[PDB]
Amino acid sequence: DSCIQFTRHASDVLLNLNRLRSRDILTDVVIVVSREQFRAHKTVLMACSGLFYSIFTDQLKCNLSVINLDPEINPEGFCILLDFMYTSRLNLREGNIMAVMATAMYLQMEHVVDTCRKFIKASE
Amino acid sequence: DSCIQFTRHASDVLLNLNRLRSRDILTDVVIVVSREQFRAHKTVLMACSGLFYSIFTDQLKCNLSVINLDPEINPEGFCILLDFMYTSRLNLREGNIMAVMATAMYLQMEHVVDTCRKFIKASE
Amino acid sequence: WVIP
Amino acid sequence: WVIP
Ligand SMILES: O=C1Cc2cc(Nc3ncncc3Cl)ccc2N1
Ligand SMILES: O=C1Cc2cc(Nc3ncncc3Cl)ccc2N1
Ligand SMILES: [Cl-]
Ligand SMILES: [Cl-]
Repeated sequence: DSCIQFTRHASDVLLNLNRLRSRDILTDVVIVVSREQFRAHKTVLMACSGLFYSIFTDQLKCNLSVINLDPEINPEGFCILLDFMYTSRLNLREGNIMAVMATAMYLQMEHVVDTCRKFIKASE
Repeated sequence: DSCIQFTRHASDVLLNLNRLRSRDILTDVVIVVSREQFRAHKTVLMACSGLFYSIFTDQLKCNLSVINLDPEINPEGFCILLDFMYTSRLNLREGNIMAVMATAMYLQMEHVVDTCRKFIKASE
Repeated sequence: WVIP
Repeated sequence: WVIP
């Protein structure tokens, strides 16, 4: 087509979605991790994670307001990844990289799994 | 902080939100324009438009599944702007610029109003 | 704004 | 990935 494109549009949309999350506006699901609860928007979770995409396209699970993650999932690793979903920023540190990579593999967040693998390989 | 950032994350999120819109997945509102109906996600509409942000933060309107726009709004102008919300791409043409600018002013989409004003000024 |  |  002959469209023009606003470079900062996608980043501005994500920034606003994160502002809605902060203020708990139109959040429609609670993700439960080892008795730690995280409110979010189903559509953002689906847009970021192969696991949530599969969960919320299921005819029965699409209607659930609570999703319980596998007990092996670390709440801090989940929190770091939820922050990444809404900001594009990943708080990757020596002390959390193993939990973050394990959580990203479970959530099916391929680009995160990739940078964790590379950061681990650099330290060996 | 000491975060790393994935450059393409925001664009990838928006691309996936548009794929959900195409497949009518988790759309939670119908926008009615001169008897033309458009399904969308409230959160994306709020992230893009000052008008929808005001509508869906209202304690009564946040719960509506149908929103009727002012009868002066042109369905094609709305369609072009809805496409822009989900893609960052604006199909601005000599034949639609007046309707697009009028719709963007009503929806409170300041960056669109700005490029329409500039494109109109160049033709005078 | 740019030409994509 | 970049340093923002
Ligand atoms: O690593 C990843 C990130 C990711 C996101 C999604 N999401 C969607 N895919 C396609 N159409 C719509 C949506 Cl919402 C699916 C798989 C994966 N895998
Ligand atoms: O031109 C524009 C575009 C736009 C978007 C919004 N959205 C939000 N603002 C702040 N926190 C959350 C959200 Cl969702 C408000 C006003 C305007 N004006
Ligand atoms: Cl990812
Ligand atoms: Cl805009």
